[PDB]
Amino acid sequence: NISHKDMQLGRLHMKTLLPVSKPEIRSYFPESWLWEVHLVPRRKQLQFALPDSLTTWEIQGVGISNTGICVADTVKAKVFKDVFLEMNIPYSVVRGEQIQLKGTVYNYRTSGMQFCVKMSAVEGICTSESPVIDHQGTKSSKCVRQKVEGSSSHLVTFTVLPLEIGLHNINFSLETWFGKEILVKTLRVVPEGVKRESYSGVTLDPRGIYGTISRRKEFPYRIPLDLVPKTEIKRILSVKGLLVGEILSAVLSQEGINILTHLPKGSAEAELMSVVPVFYVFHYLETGNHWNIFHSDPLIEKQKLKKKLKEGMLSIMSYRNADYSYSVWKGGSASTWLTAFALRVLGQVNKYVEQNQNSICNSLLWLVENYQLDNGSFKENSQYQPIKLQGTLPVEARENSLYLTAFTVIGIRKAFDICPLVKIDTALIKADNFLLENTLPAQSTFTLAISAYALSLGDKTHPQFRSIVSALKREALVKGNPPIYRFWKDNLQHKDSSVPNTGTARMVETTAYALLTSLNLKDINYVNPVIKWLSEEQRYGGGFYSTQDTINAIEGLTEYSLLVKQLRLSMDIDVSYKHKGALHNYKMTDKNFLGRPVEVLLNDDLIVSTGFGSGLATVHVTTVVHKTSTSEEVCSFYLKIDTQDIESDYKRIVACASYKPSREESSSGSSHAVMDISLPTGISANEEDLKALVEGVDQLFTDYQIKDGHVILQLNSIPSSDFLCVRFRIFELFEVGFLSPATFTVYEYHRPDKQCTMFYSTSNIKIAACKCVEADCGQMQEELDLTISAETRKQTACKPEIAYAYKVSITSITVENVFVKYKATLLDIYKTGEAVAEKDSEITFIKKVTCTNAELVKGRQYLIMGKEALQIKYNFSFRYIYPLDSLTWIEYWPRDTTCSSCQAFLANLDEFAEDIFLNGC
Amino acid sequence: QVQLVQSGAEVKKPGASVKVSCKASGYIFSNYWIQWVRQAPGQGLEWMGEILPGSGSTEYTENFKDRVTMTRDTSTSTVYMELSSLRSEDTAVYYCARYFFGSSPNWYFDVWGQGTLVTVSSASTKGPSVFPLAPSSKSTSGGTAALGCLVKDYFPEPVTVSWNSGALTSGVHTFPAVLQSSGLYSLSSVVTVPSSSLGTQTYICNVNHKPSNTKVDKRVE
Amino acid sequence: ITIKARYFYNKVVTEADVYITFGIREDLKDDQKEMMQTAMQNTMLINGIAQVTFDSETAVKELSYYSLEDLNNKYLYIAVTVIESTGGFSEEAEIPGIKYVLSPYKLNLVATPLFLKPGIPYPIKVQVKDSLDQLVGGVPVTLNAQTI
Amino acid sequence: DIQMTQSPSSLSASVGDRVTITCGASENIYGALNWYQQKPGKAPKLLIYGATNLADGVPSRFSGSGSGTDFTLTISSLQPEDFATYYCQNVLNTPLTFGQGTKVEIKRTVAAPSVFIFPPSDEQLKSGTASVVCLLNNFYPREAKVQWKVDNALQSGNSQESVTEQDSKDSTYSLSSTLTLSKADYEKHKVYACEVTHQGLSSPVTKSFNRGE
Ligand SMILES: *[C@@H]1O[C@H](CO)[C@@H](O[C@@H]2O[C@H](CO)[C@@H](O[C@@H]3O[C@H](CO)[C@@H](O)[C@H](O)[C@@H]3O)[C@H](O)[C@H]2NC(C)=O)[C@H](O)[C@H]1NC(C)=O
Repeated sequence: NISHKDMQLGRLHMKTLLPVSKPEIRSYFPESWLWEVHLVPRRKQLQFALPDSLTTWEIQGVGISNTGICVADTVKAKVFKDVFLEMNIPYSVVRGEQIQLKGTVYNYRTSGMQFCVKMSAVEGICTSESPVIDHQGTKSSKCVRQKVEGSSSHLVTFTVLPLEIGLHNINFSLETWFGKEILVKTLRVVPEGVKRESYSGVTLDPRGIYGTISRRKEFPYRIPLDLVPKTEIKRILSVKGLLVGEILSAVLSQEGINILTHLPKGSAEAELMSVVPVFYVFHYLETGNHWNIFHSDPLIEKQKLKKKLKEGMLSIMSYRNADYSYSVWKGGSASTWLTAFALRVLGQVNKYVEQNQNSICNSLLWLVENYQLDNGSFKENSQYQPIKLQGTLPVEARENSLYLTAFTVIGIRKAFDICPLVKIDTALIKADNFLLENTLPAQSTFTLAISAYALSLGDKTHPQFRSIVSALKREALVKGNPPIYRFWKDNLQHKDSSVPNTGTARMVETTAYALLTSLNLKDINYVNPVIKWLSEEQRYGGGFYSTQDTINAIEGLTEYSLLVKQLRLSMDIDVSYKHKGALHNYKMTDKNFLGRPVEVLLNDDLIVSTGFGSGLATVHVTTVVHKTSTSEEVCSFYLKIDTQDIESDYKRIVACASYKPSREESSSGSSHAVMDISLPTGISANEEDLKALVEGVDQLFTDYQIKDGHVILQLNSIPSSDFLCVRFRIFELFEVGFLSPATFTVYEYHRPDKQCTMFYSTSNIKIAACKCVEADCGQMQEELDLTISAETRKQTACKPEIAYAYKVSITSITVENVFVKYKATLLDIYKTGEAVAEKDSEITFIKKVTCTNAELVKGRQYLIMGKEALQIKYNFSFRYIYPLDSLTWIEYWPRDTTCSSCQAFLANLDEFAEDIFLNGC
Repeated sequence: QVQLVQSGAEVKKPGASVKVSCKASGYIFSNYWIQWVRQAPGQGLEWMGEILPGSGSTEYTENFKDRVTMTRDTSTSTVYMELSSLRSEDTAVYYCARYFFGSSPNWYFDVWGQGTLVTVSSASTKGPSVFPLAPSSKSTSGGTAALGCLVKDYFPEPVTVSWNSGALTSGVHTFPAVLQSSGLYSLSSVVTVPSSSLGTQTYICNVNHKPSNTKVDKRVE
Repeated sequence: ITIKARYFYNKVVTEADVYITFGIREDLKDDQKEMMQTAMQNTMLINGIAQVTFDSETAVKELSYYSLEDLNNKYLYIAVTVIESTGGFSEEAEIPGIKYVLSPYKLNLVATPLFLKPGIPYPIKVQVKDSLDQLVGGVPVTLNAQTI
Repeated sequence: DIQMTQSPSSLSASVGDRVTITCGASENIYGALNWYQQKPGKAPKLLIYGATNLADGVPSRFSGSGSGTDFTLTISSLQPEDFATYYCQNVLNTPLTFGQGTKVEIKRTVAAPSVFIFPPSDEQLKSGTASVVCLLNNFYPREAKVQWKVDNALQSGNSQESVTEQDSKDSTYSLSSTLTLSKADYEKHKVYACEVTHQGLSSPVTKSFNRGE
């Protein structure tokens, strides 16, 4: 019965005294400067320039000498500007969107002032005006003069729209009567559709020490079917001189340590992974005594990398609770799993950096005595489900307990030497026995592999252990005779021979645990195909698909490079395009193998060749593209998302998903999962709603973050039974129009291979469309007949821009991502251009959906003259596509009917038809 | 090009709101401000206001605050003006002008309107009365004698007066009017001739009042 | 009390509904405090400024210790919460404490040791400061004494 | 806020004279001042802007001096186009303001006024309104002294004058006086006399009309 008065009064009363308070700060102060220390002989001068900030800078000083210490009088310096102009530019805008940019002009002047603001039109942006006047001597954008009062602030907007992809320069002129001031700003224009990355690796061993010689590889130029028009393909090439050379380059070549994946940082796991590259790099450097690579001082780099290491280790301390138990999320219920994982981290790091021994002991004790069963198996504490396992409910729970036990055995084994203890050794024997005698009834190669590694770090003389070893060796998968590649899968009922040749996070995990087991058991002749596979399965960033696979895979690679003695690196390398000319050639030695990653500029089939030399050279090429459709992909989730409106009142967004398990999977739901919602251009979301969906005991999601206009959530499990929905209000920041759809993606965290993607939007109707709305898209001539005469159509038809002129019939109309694809069958040919148009083939046409001028009717015959004939290559075939411009000709074709005007129309049309079919021009 | 059209002369009562508009032609309408200014007759002029076409932004003088209304129409490229609760002393000549904001410290009033004469209604409309003014016998000394006609008790202005229907274009003077206490005017129109030409000749004073639709002829002897 | 809600630099907030609360605090390092059951309310901040007045007597005595001197060397905690009428944005702000001081003056001895010497005149040099710990002259000073 | 005043009200200028007109403001506008002129009953044309620069189509005969809170305008030689009313303005602060106007005295001379007397008529006295009209022609300067005599009665406030602008022939003014009385108060008197005193006239000229002859 309360109105909206008490409604907010209640939450205002309950905000306080239930909690004590929360730590946080609403202001930000950047890195301080002038921290230098100097020796002054009674006189010194240091000149420099101030930062751009409106700030009172208090510059104070201290000094000491053999006399003592002296406090210099604090000097006051305040940077201020009375007339200042702020400019708001969004992170990213997609071409074709009519977008107004708003900006705020502020004035501190005593009294009122009037101003003007000029927009600088850059050649790839229609201003809806094109105000630039080149008529007179000095060119300007004109202006709308606006006024502001004294010490006031006024808003000014400008409506624009991009054309070229990524046109980054726009100028703004602020003009008062006192004069002018210039503000340069950048505009990000991003391709439409969705980003997708294809990875092609190759390993180089010209000597064939490791079982094959490879001097060359060809990565072709493959255009995707759904690729967005007017968008070129991105190619990045990385050439490094060792199996781990790409990781080392990830640490050293880029000063800041880059996240190896695009996965979100929310979980404590992702914070733990941030120290992995620094650690393993340190391991290879110190153990093999390879520090000689630095031309600079080696020891300085030892202290720098050691410091990065310690900082990365203390990075995850925030998730540690009061009992030294580590929780998967901040303040959440601690999980035995993540605690064991962190115990493995600290257990390995304690070699080169001594951690707190007491804390380690307390953690081990907590997970050991806190959660363990009477048979030695381990029970998971929190509701966190690390992975989904094959088999029905008894098989899935049994397999899950097996996986958790093997995992915690791995962790405790790695860290045991820091705090050797009677009790933890006893429980180690318990869980080890459970693994030994319950693993042999094998179910999936995943669990068998992880148990094989856990038991591999323990006693290696057990006959049951060697039996598990013989079975996992029985499950191997090999490519080539003699063995070239070797890896593993999930083999339960999958014992049929199938290799889709698609890298799976789960697959890389299984084969990784197998490899580590081999490295500890030291069977070398068995290993080389596996490292041959993983070294070519790596990405440019040095990271693999997921976290769990990447950690163990990197440890395997590093230990391999540290066991078998690396060979001296001497190679003459060159990359060149097949038909096109040659690109940069790498002459690579032990000194510079870290050289720059080079992007492949030209579009051609790529070929890499090497002369005779020794060593192991990793060459990886990653390829970024955009495409318009998800219809080809493999969707693992029911997805539905839409936008409602409420009753001040706002707009609402709701997304929903459900898990679609495979036949081997059970109905228990999904594992740790992530929901990414791309926000359309110029509309934000309500922080308070998500913060409410997270921060309390009923939490529907464990963590939320907003990154670069993306709303990303994490959740323990996605139920297969019904739909789960996230719901939040949204805000319109500025007026947008003809906005392009955005992406809604859901995937499993530890195996992104299971994912589903979807396009979504707020809502769409027609705008009026007047000023520069249609950009060179389409024109359609009127129905029936006009003053248009067949010989004028002869002028336009044989026009050298026009390649082809023929009439066709409408077959199909498909709407794909703001772009219209018309299937049509040919009718009568007159003159064709460089492309061959066969009779009655099903061809395609493209249309920009924002154009209400030219539209097409279902199944009606039309006369078309196109200027351009476009081609695409599948490498086995070449398919043609016909663009539709505003310079292309479209005229309606009636069928045989006698309307009062029809006869003369068919007369003109046939007259032109036979005039041009005469090859007259 | 630069074309600004001004409304026609309006006559309304003391306190009845009056409307006057200005039309913009030849340039981009919504990109330049439009200014309204008032000249009271015979004395200085007072700045009234400005308006931004298409942003509708308005600002006024605080003396005339809440007496003034400016509106904008982009369809016809026109701007409208309304004055409520004005009075007889407000009525004056009103002009429109275009503010040109230069890209340097050059700020103009650029193109101007034709002006609108606005007048207050006093006793609605009334026709002129024309009363002779004759010379005398003994008051003319030797070289000079004057004769004329008086146009009185008329409304509204103007009154176009001629002599012999335009036959005297030189040596003929006419005095602008002055308001009476009844809401009427008194204006005089005379001509000077020697005493001999005054004695014998026919001078007919023609009085044409267009707004009241009246003509009065005067025989001056 | 005057509160100012602004956006960035000089940009003022237009329409706001503001709610204010008060409390009695023992010191500035105590994270708790005694809240006051009757607090001003629903004052609309217009053009980025709002003003209220606070009666210490009226808002304390009936709720708590009722004499103006009983609050000495004890602070006053203020909590302000502002909601934007147009956009629904809510934000908080606070003043941790304001010291209730009985006498605006505070006294301290200067250059006068606490030991008297028999037969010599005993100097007593007294110093007068304000609530800012700043010297204030022209202050009358009364010295009463008893000897044993 | 900010406003300015214009000086002087008028100044005497021969066809070849050199004259100056100034105005000054509340606060310093720096260079923000504009000058323009208006011909009677027409829209004013922009002459000087920024207190210095000359407009296109504006001859070089017009000079001006523009700095500070005080602004001046200089004409070295007057022209037939230079006879009008003048105004000064500031473009700077949000409330644009203006000046009080400037009148140009066209001719340098001292003329001799003409005094004529015009009693009412037979058609005029039938409606009950008698107007005694006194006439002054072609004098200079604009200020004149018109005094009424109706048998030792000077009637001021029931009489209304009118001033005509300069006749372009000789460039001198003209003035009329219409005394509006009823017909009941018009018959009380006999001898009517109008007296005119002028700068270029030493002896005030009186013209009379007799009633009852
Ligand atoms: C927006 O502001 C930028 C500010 O950088 C301006 O760009 C200017 O563009 C001119 C182009 O003629 C540049 O001049 C060129 O300099 C090179 C030497 O670097 C010389 O070889 C060329 O012949 C030419 O003189 C100029 O450096 C550059 N920057 C300035 C003036 O600061 C310009 O005002 C605006 N540009 C756009 C694209 O809107």
